[PDB]
Amino acid sequence: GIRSVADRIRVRMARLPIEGEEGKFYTLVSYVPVASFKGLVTKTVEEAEN
Amino acid sequence: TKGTSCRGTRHNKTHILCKRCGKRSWHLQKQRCASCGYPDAKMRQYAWGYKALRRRTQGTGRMRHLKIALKR
Amino acid sequence: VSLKLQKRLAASVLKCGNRKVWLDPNETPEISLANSRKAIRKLIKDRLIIKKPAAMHSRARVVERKQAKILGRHTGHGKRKGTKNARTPQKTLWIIRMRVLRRLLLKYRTTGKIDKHMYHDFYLKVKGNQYKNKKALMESIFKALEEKKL
Amino acid sequence: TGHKGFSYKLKLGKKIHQNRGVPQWFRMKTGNTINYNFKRRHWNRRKMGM
RNA sequence: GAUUCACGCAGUGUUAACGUGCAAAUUACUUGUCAUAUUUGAGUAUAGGGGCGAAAGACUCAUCGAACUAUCUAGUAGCUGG
RNA sequence: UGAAACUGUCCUUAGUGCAGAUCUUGGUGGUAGUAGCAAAUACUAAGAAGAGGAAAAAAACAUCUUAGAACUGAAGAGGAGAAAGGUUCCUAAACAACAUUACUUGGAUUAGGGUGAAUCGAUCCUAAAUUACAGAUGGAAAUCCUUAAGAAAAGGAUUGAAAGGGAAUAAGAUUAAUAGUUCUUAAUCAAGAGAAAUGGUAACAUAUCAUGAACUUUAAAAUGGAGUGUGAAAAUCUACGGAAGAGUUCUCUUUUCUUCUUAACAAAAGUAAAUUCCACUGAAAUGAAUCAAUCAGAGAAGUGGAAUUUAUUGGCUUUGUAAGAAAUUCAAUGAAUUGUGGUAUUUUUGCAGUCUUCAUAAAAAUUAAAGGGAAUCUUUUGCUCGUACUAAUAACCGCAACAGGUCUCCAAGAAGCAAAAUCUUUAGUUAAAUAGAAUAACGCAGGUAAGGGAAGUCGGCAACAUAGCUCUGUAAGUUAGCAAGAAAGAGUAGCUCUGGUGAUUAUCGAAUCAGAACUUUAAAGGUUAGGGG
RNA sequence: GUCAUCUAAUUAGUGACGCGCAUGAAUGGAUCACCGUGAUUCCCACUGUCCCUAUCUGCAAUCUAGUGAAACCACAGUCAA
RNA sequence: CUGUUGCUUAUAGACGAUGGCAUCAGAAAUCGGUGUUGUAAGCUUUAGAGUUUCUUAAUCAAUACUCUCGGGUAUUGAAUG
Repeated sequence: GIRSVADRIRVRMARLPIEGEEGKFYTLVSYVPVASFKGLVTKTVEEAEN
Repeated sequence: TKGTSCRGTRHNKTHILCKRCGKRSWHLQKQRCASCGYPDAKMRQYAWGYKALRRRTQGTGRMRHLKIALKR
Repeated sequence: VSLKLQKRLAASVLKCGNRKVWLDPNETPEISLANSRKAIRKLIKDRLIIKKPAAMHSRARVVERKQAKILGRHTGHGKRKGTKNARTPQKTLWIIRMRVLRRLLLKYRTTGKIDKHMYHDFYLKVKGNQYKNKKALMESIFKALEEKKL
Repeated sequence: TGHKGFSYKLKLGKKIHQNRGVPQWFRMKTGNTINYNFKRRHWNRRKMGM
């Protein structure tokens, strides 16, 4: 609801080129649910897979 | 409550359009017209109402059958 | 494009409210061309306009409370709010009581258990608030019939 | 009201007819000063007293 | 023509809010009342030295110790301003 | 600068000289980019259209769709009417002005479209009341009279109600908007046209039947309120047997949720409740009966009948209507099903008697019957007018999209005595005089507090405090009815059990009361809810 | 007013006395049970009324983007005598 | 040089102002310390009054035992890294 939000939230922000113009960039913040926030640090996610 | 509140119940007409003068002056309960003096045969005119005489009288209308008679 | 006309038209064909109508969020150009009830009817059959189901209202919580209260789980002193006469009307307890007591005296008279003079005397005793329950009256009738043969 | 007399409705209809403006071709006559109809009213702006 | 609660209604108090206001009399809580001397719609009747009033000179279209409107009327002013 | 009239001298004439009159009319400043645009819980994300979210966060972005979160809480911010409004209704284009920002939005601009009746109302009747010819009065305009004055009207003139009376229509579907009005199907009503009957003891009964004039009478239309009991339908709840679809499913859940329907008008398999009459017989040892009553030798109870009412025929189930409709699913227009109950609550609707009045709680149009005895199925038509829309925190009255005012109909779940406060479902809406940042003083609204406890103050003003239910107990005074919920004291939760209150011959069903162990944070108090003497 | 009483303290309240400026009998005299959003006094309980103020929340107020009035105004605006 | 600007900046603050740092800037988690509350969810103690149902296995059962000095929160105006 509007009165309560989670104490901690884990997000995944991904900088991507804009589909219209490739020279422009935009962010896409997504939700990554976790069982607990213990031991979770700032992890940089580079997939780099075929 | 004699001002704004008391105006809410005003939805009952006192005067409606009259048949001889066409004005909304026909009193429904009194069964007479305040302006042209209905069913009374003589038209309602008063000397104190001199402006009321120059608003509806001879010459203020089409004069359909008298314009020819005086021209003739 | 404002789809107000199609939302209102669909709600009348679907015989529901405007809150129960679902228009496809990706096929807006197809829906916006439906400018008549006949056009909406085809869109409904093509599953582009569906009727939302009503929100579920479960009675499981209420059923449990009635089941527990049948065993007298919550009907304590601290959960009673109305007066004694309000919860159980005192007048209707009396209406029921001699609808039961007088039904027994009519059955006994018709079965030959008691005669008219005995039945009449017990009728005024029943009306006089003498027997609290059916068992109390049956005991008196049985007890009084033994003095008949003595 | 929903219920009305026959004469009252015709005088109601004429009030609709007279709530119009000057046609464009009339405004293009030579020496024309009539551009607007100052006998105009709107239902929420002025009651016609009838 | 008992005691109370409710839909409603009123207007006891805060002499609260507002007081170039939501409003030319309203809002919030509190209080009183909430069917027979009750509440209420429409129709109809009563008109200005008149009407109506469980009576406050109260009400009679925001106008009342005598309504509104037009004429007498450019009423009169030993008084005030120019 | 301006682009067609004007000037000097002498006499004559005057609407002849303005800084004021709270002067009149018009225009414009400081105030001032200031006071303000703060009642009605609230919006967020993605996409679409659009010139109209850009950017060194310019922290906010109108409209529409989806998702999340919410509010009105069914005496609604729902669905419909009367008055009032009058085109505000629908669609499309378009946004100069208006809705205290903005607007692609609009109850705003432009242009078209939209209101279908033999059955709904007006039209018809009269109520309070109102108005005519003749007559009476008056100087006068005019007033009186409404059947009394009349050579007027078998009998008394006109108007007066879209809430009083009243011939007759329902279901489904359809429109961008009208629908008891259109389409399909199915009916109904009115005005036409083509010596004169039986049956039952009786109450009374017979697909029109089975003649019935003048005249007269009776009845209906047509009549207060309260409270109690009860029949029936609907809604809600629930038991049983399933069919179809949806939700949950790592922890379980034979689980939770939704649909399983039916009109007007008629028919008569089966079968109810209540009241009033009829035949037999004659009641006392008086009976019969209700929740209460109440009734009987001018005649009870019992048996057997008759009639009326019970939202159309005849009340309920059932039937034609009629499943072909509609609802829920499945498939790519075509297929599946649509039992039976309840000794529960509410609403509606009748019925039965009781109470109450120094109150007794309308009339006519229109219809039927009686007394009387004068006389000898088919088909046609059904005219005039209203019909759109709001009915209100935006269409009505208040100068307005004003927190004011304005008559009604339908009405779910929880909980509780309760149509109370609080939460939710169907329906509606998220906008309703603009937002963002910071979180100073003084404010408006809601609060808390150490020790003391009215010492404040004109004054316990404002706030605090008591508060539901059960048991015990209750003073002086008194018009003997009251005071009285006087005052005062005790109990209340959860879990597991036990017993009482019925119907039919072991099963079936209702919440209500009382009691006992055990446990805990020791229990009316989330909301609602008397301070006392 | 004088006497009791209420309080530590009574121009207040209650109860008495009465040649009462100027009470008094349907201009009604006396008497109150029940009732009263009527006026006055005293007790218990409770509390920010107060000793004596502290602190919390929402809305504004502050600043900003858009929008944007009004009363008032002879001219104006530092003091002492 | 100074000012704007950034750290949604503080020892400051209505707004300005004022104070600090600005590439060895800053911010962020996470980790340890330090605090607040009182023993989380799952399975076990026949904990356990009792009623069911086999028949002397189960089931349901307020509350209570072990795991548990547990779990959750902790700058937001806390303090290391």
